[PDB]
Amino acid sequence: ELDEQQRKRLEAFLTQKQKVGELKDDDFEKISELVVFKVSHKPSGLVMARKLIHLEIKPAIRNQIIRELQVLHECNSPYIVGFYGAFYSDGEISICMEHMDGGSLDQVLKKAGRIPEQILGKVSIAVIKGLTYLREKHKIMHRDVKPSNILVNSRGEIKLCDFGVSGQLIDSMANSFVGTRSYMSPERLQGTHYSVQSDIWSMGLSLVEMAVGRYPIPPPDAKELELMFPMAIFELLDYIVNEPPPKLPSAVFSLEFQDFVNKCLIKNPAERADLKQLMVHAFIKRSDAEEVDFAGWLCSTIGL
Amino acid sequence: TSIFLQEWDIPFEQLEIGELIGKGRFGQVYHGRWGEVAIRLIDIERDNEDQLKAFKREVMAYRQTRHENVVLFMGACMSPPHLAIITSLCKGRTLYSVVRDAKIVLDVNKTRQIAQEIVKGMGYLHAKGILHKDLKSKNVFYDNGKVVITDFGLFSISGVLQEDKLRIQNGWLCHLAPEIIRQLSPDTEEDKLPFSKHSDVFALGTIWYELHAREWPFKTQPAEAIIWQMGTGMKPNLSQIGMGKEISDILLFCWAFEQEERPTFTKLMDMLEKLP
Ligand SMILES: Nc1ncnc2c1ncn2[C@@H]1O[C@H](COP(=O)(O)OP(=O)(O)NP(=O)(O)O)[C@@H](O)[C@H]1O
Ligand SMILES: Nc1ncnc2c1ncn2[C@@H]1O[C@H](COP(=O)(O)OP(=O)(O)NP(=O)(O)O)[C@@H](O)[C@H]1O
Ligand SMILES: O=C(c1ccc(F)c(F)c1Nc1ccc(I)cc1F)N1CC(O)([C@H]2CCCCN2)C1
Ligand SMILES: [Mg+2]
Ligand SMILES: [Mg+2]
Repeated sequence: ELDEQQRKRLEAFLTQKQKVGELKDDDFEKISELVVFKVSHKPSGLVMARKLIHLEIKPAIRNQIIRELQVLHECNSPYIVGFYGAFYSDGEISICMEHMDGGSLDQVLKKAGRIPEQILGKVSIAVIKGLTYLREKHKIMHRDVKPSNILVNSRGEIKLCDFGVSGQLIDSMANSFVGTRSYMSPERLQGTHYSVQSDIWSMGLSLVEMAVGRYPIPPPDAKELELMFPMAIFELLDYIVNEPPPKLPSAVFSLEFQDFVNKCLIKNPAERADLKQLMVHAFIKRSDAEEVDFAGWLCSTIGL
Repeated sequence: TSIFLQEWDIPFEQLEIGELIGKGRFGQVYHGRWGEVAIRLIDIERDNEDQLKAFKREVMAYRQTRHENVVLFMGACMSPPHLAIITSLCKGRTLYSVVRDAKIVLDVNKTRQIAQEIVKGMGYLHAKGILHKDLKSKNVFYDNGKVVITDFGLFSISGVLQEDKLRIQNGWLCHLAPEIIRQLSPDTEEDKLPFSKHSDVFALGTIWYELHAREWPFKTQPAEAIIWQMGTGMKPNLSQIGMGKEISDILLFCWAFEQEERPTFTKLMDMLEKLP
């Protein structure tokens, strides 16, 4: 759980973070929309991504948010996006972080058709290693891993994002958005005790969506998997709780991969594989010792 | 196509608009002077004939209302895109703030009494065939024992839901009866949710919980979890804080899974009378 090429980049990012001192609004110039905007710090030559969460509550709670948020300066990993600072400005708290020029795998999957199995193996090692770091070194669970918050770059790192560091900032949020693609585990939907196992379920489900090119619930009929190769929120969620979990098509993916997702998508979280098990699963042992130019596949598909 | 302020029985010469009282999702609500009044300004499409006459449907109905537990509706003037609903101004604080204020004691006698006031108002509105559709403690006002219900009917014309991701406010879902919860989608429209007198009674049940726990139910849980738990009919009780069976049986009735088993506001008033 240590590498050198990775060793070079971490201090270098630390060195970069030396640049920042303190932050506030006029330091920053809006470049584009990705809510989070890519912005350019002028006091220091860094290009960062800054996310703006709109909260409107009195400072005693906002000060608690930022102290709890300050711990991210300390978590530092080759599998976690890099953090620079959090301040409050004009009814919005800003989190500015390392900018990843490739976007989310949500966004990568839109441009690609489907993501091939070997790249998905690599991303599995990255995600599994990130949660293990967090659990073991910060005693935190992610609580929402899914494609939109896993970021990729032309240099070839795959890292996690948007995890639950400040219990109170989640508290302070007035309203949530629910669409038709849910990645919440069956046990969280039922409101029972949960652990990093819930993140493992979310990871399995994300993997199947990226492999097939479609969010897999409800499962497609014979007609649309053939061509590949109007639902209310409550009944989608009830599908997740009471129907059997999704599965990869048996023809087009290796058994190791199928079994890997099947172990992630077990409904009972006690029987679901935990973090170390997956590190010893056949699928990622095979994938760990493999040569894919992930940066190469990326740039060619996205155009950079 | 038009609603002018001379159509109302409140003689009106001038209307002053003062400071904004607070932020909210449906229009803006300012202080006003007429005595003092609360003025809610709403914006509409220049020619959305559909929604403009739909709106007028509702507001002539309000003209027939007068009841000590319902805020006095005073008038509505139209001129697209700008509409205004003028009501009496509530002294005091919302029930939302009172329950969450640690310096105010809320004993079981008083909670029964507050609840009984809300029911009287609601049975009046129901008796006149008006559904609230957004009953909740931020829409009830309490000033040293005077309890008034506000913002009834607004939700139809509200647009508080407004791509393919439905916006959910904290507190909303736990007031929605299961029949409604089981139908939310990102295509859902306020004017087409299956509200009913039974759904209003459900919403009163959430207030009874909130009166005694001094917090909303499902406070811990994210929206998706709340939708599934409520849609399959899982509901909390008040035994964890030592509330007796009688105070808990009203919830069993108001939150009943099949609507027709939930009481009308008339029967519920009786049930509240029989508490210790
Ligand atoms: N550091 C980043 N670099 C590049 N794109 C990013 C970055 N962070 C977020 N994005 C993109 O910004 C868009 C919105 O992301 P975000 O504001 O985090 O909300 P979301 O991921 O879409 N939904 P949620 O994950 O629940 O908060 C997505 O297209 C993300 O891929
Ligand atoms: N009749 C009234 N008298 C005094 N204050 C009022 C009255 N009606 C509304 N308000 C206040 O005006 C502000 C805006 O209210 P409103 O637009 O109804 O939203 P809300 O009920 O507080 N919450 P929401 O409907 O979920 O957005 C709040 O601070 C209310 O307490
Ligand atoms: O952004 C956040 C978020 C939440 C809490 C928190 F403490 C943060 F610091 C957050 N951001 C953040 C964290 C670390 C880094 I390194 C970079 C970041 F931008 N999200 C959680 C989310 O999933 C929403 C929307 C979907 C449902 C659940 N809440 C998206
Ligand atoms: Mg995000
Ligand atoms: Mg209101």
